[PDB]
Amino acid sequence: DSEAVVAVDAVSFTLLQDQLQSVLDTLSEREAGVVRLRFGLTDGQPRTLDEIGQVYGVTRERIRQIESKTMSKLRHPSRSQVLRDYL
Amino acid sequence: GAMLDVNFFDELRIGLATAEDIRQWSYGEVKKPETINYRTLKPEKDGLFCEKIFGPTRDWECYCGKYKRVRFKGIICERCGVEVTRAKVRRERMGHIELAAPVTHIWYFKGVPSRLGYLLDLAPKDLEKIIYFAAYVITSVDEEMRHNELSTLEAEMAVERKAVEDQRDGELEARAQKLEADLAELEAEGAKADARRKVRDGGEREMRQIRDRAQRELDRLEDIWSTFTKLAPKQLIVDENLYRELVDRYGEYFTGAMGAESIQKLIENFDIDAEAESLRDVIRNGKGQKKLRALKRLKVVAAFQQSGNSPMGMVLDAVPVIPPELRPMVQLDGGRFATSDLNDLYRRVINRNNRLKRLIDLGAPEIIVNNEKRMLQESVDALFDNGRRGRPVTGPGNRPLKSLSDLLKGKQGRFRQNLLGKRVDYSGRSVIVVGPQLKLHQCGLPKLMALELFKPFVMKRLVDLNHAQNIKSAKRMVERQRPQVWDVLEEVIAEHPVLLNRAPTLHRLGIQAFEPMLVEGKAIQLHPLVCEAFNADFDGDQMAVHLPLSAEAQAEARILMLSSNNILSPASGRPLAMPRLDMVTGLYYLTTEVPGDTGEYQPASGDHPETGVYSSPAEAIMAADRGVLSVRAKIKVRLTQLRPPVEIEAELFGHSGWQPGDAWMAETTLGRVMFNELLPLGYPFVNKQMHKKVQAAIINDLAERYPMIVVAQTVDKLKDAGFYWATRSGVTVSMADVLVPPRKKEILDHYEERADKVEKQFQRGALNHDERNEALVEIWKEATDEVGQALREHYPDDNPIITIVDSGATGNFTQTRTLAGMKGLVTNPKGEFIPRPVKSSFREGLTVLEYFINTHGARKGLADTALRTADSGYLTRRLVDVSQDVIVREHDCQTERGIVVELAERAPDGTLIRDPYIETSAYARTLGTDAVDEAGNVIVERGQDLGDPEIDALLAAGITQVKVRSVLTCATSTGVCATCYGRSMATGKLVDIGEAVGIVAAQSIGEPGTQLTMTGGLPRVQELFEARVPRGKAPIADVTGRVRLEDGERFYKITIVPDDGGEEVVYDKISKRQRLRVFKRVLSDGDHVEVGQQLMEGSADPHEVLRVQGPREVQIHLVREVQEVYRAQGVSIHDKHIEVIVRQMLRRVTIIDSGSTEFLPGSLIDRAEFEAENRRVVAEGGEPAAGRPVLMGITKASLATDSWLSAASFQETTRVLTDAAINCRSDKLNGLKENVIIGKLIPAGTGINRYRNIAVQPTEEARAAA
Amino acid sequence: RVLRGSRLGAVSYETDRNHDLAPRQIARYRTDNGEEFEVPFADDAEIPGTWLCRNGMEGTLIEGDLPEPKKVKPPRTHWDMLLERRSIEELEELLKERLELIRSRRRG
DNA sequence: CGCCCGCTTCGGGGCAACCCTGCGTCTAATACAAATCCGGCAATGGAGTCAAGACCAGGTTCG
DNA sequence: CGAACCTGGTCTTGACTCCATTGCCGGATTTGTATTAGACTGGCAGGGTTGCCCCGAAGCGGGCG
Ligand SMILES: [Mg+2]
Ligand SMILES: [Zn+2]
Ligand SMILES: [Zn+2]
Repeated sequence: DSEAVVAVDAVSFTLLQDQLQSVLDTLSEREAGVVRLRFGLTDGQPRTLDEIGQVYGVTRERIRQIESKTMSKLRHPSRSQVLRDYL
Repeated sequence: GAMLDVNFFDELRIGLATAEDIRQWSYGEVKKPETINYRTLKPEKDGLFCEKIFGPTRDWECYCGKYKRVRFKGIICERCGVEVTRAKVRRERMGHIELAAPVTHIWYFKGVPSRLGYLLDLAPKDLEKIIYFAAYVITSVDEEMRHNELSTLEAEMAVERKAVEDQRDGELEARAQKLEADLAELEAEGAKADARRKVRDGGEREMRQIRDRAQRELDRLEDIWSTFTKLAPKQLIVDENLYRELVDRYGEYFTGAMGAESIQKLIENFDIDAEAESLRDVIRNGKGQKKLRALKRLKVVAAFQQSGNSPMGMVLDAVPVIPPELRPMVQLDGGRFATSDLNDLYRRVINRNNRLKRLIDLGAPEIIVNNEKRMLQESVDALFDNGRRGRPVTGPGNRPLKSLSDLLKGKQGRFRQNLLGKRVDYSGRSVIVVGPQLKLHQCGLPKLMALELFKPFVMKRLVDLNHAQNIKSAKRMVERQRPQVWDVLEEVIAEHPVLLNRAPTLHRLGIQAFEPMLVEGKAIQLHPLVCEAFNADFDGDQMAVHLPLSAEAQAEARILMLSSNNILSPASGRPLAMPRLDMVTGLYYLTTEVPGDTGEYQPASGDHPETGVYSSPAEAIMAADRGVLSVRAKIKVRLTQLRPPVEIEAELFGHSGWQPGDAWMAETTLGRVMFNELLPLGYPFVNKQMHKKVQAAIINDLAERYPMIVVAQTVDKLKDAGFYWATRSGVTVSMADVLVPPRKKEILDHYEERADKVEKQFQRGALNHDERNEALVEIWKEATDEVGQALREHYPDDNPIITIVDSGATGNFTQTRTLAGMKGLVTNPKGEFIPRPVKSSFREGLTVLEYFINTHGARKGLADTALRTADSGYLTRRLVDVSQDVIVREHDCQTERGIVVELAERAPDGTLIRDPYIETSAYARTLGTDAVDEAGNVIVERGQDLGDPEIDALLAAGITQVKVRSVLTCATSTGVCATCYGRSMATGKLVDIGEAVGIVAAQSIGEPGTQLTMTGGLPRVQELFEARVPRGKAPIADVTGRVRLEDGERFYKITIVPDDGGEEVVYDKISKRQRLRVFKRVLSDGDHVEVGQQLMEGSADPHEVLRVQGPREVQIHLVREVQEVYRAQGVSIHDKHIEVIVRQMLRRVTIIDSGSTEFLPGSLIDRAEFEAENRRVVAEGGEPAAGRPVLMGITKASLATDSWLSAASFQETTRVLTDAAINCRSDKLNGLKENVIIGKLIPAGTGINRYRNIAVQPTEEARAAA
Repeated sequence: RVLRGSRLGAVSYETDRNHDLAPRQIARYRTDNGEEFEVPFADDAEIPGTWLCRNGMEGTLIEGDLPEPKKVKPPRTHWDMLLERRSIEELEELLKERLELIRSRRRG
């Protein structure tokens, strides 16, 4: 049955979710909030910069600047080797 | 009810499903014969795979693709209609098919007995004509309207009949006028009188044709009138033209239909209580076949009345559909699709139903609609059970389709597979090799396999130590085999037991746990002392390795199933970890004694002293390391570390000569001192020659008087010493060591001359063929034994071929006779003896014809081996299937009854000689009464284990008969009690309160059946447990008195004269091939015989000894007859393993008087249930039932159980399941068979409630310690 | 050597959340024989008038909104097959001839 | 003294449950209508993107 | 100690722009139904094996004469 559960990828997914939660907790509150609401990490709905700037009360461009800053922050070897080993 | 099923269960109630429940389980009506799209490979709408009906194929996605998130859950799309959920709901959602016309179930119509035919009291060959549209039936009648209008109706009948009469009178008058004109035109002209008579006879034949045509019309009208008078319901009207003539006249006075709707209407207008009370009255006031048929129908009538069922569900109006994941259409690599063979049956049902609907909406003549309904009925029948009615519906290549019922019955059903067992994860196998350095609780392991078994453990451990960042890099590190994984593997392997297993698993010691340790190479190293338990040699056998996972499984494998905890048999109590083939030879050479070897002690004291003494075994070991002392020479050591025997201890020290300091001299060899140093300190000195039976006695005494760990360490020490001295023993084989007897040839010539005289006497004609065959067989048997005797007395004692035999290591003497000496007689293919015989031996080399003669017996032995192991497996299955529900429940049932044991009857001189069969019959049993000697003191009180020394004390006091407790007389209702079972043979202590003694007994009986080399073989056991009638059925008497022995012509007529005034019982057909029973001398005429004395020789059927000598004596006969078989091979089975099985035979009683409480004659119900209601029904209805003990075999008693789920797995899974479905039989899940099936915890061992709910908490004194 | 199979269905791996879902309404549908069924539709979604029920027959909505009742035609009759091949004068000819035949068979 | 008549006993038949002595190619299109795919512009409108550019706040340098 | 500056996130606004979302329309393909006028009018798996249960002749003994 090639469409079955491999039973190592499932626990790998759970461990990856836990490491992702810890890595996003190593950032600030607002940064983790805007990344989670950008990528739908908590409910499964990818909101846009309009909705993030609505829930935080700022422009869409400020949200985009914060998102680019956080994406540059996550693109570090020290911050991201443990996530690099998951792919 | 329960649809979530969270592991709490009490009952599994089956029942007959109705149309409302069928259309209430379903999630939608499937209405198209389509499965999948041929181009896009998606399920069609309203088809057999439809995502609206059964659910979504992809996880959390609708069909049109609008919703794809988990946030939309539990809702249904507006367009496509698929409820968004998981893709595992296609495993469980069912659908239904709406039939256009009703259809009977095939199960309640085409069985024996037919339940529809019994419920309606109609013959099955008429029911088949009704439901297959071959004959009409009368679904209703109106007796009152015919009753008050029959005068006018017969008046109109008379009017029509008289109109036919007047018409035929006019026809006869017209023919009379025409014949008068023929006569007047014939006799007026010149005509031939012969032709005139022919003309007159033609007119007469015309009017006779008129009159018998009219007679036939009147017979038709009176026949339809006779049938209209005898119009009763449930009447068949064959050939349909009488029916069509009977409809248009008086259609308003009766109705008649045809088929399943007619059967449904017949069941609809049916009262059950009326025929119920009618059958009650008939069985009250009947005799003969009528009462028997009314009983067999009252069975199913009261079955439908007593439960809350209804007979409406035997006709069917909606057919359910099994979910499509159980009948998947999976594609392979390359688009070769794979259907599941039920989709064709479902497609045929859907097609014929849709065609019938179209035909009914169109409007067609009756032939087409009846043919279509017949085809619909046969399609549903082929769906439920193919091949039941006539020829099966087949597929491509004349292969019959696996129908819906074929998933259950047969060898390939769900039940037989689910009892056959599943396949497991965390397992492995390899070839096995000997492990002669391991300790007894160890086993080797190929490290490349142990790295595969323990992969999650080693992954967690090398994540915990920082060698990888997650489990993904850890898994790749395991797969590349980086060199740190070996140390991590050793760390996780240490103290974690594994299971080992060799198929076939014959008995309880076929699975034994071990502690692993890493071993190079690729073969499993096995300890060389468990080969006797595993029945494994190293010729290429393979063993499976499993792996316990949880803490409960690890504790069970570490405590219950350890190798060093299981030394003794579960069957007889003898040890299985005893030394064998090599180490027995080693200890025999090490402990034997040679007269006059080097350094032997002589006391000859002339000029010089004795020079045989040694101050210590260390000094003796030095003097043997130097080439002076041989190991087997007799010396006199001064021992200070071994306990002396009882005589020397009582002589030298009296009370307790505690040898850790004491000194004493002993005349032995050095070898027996080196042997006795292996034994423990408290064990006394032995000073014997270690034959195998001597080692058996030593290890039995060690197992009886010591803990288990001392026995395990002593067995390991004995293995090491036995191997190390087996190498130095010098047991080789050369052809200069296979010595021939010197005077063989003169012996052969003398018996050849005797055979020549016998052959010449046959050649004279003084005797037939068979007599000279018997004479030659006797002569050559004598010659074989003479040559064997001369060879036995020719050999020395230090010959290896006689040392290996006489030390009990392996082999017997007959193989040495066939090696050197003479082979002897050789059998035929049939079993006769070839009278030639072989006069050579395998040292001398045979010739061509002698080899060709030997091959017959060799091949017969091989085929016998194959057949015998198959039959032993089947018998083990039957015994386990019977006695699986006999488990120990209480500690003491506190009865007073008990069996009696013979236990060493005396001599004519008066001396109590010990009976040979004590250790199987009387040992390990608990005394039910006390033991008094000559009205003196009570030697052994009630409630003692009856080991060795109290049996020796009873024999010393001089008592023989003792009343002991056993499981035949136990008084608990659910299983046996612990005191009645006595000592468990595997431990030596009392049995526990959770043991499954039934399976232990069944395996102990069925295991040594392969060694039963033969009516005296394994069929003799099988015909005893089945309680069949034997072949050589010698009769038994019924009363005392002298016999009227009469030997008639070619068969005997044995009559018995009774002792008192009674009838003379005559036994009719006793053939002369049977023999007179010899007892006390041969049988004579007028022999005053006993009550149940066996008349001829042979074996009495146990049914007759039950009816004559009651229930106690048949248990004595059934055990002793089976135990006579196993003693022929020297196989020791304790009698409590057989007494468990015989207990299961006599549990039920027959009913001859029903009394007044819900009973029927011929029924066999439980003794514990028949008496318990009779305790209560004697008040308020005091008509007690009349019971009598019956003896039924194992195959019969296994079927009549209280759980339908266990009895479904046995035999006729169709028949077991249908009558359980009628009676609405609920299951209780109490046997350990059903709990295996549903995956619940079994009610034995660590599964009963005394052990499963132990609360564990640290002691409050030690709680404050940290 | 080994042969593999695959049902045509994707298998995901997520968390079965019970708390935060998309909210949804419930509507009742009514069949012909008094059967009622409740179907959970999504919020931002049109509620269709008719809906094929679990029972298998088509069931309308329990609140009266009057959709298009039939909007169909009968397919074809044997009378249509007769009428598309012959004229009513020929039909009346056969009818009058059959009426005279039943007349001469009944009372004539 | 003989004679009927159901009761029991065995035979034969009948039937229910499993394997292989089991395990074929077929007129041939037309006519038409409805449904559906799909290919390609043709309105977008919201969402992302660049860039300027202002907003002070507290180190940082200089007076 | 006071002023100028550098650079920190912080936030607005104007402009660009880009790609999904319907939407229409024309055509291509794909699937479903109706129609063909010499006359033609009742077939094939299949048996064989093994074992067990249910009814019919038949002695036959007891009631009957
Ligand atoms: Mg072997
Ligand atoms: Zn959908
Ligand atoms: Zn008991």
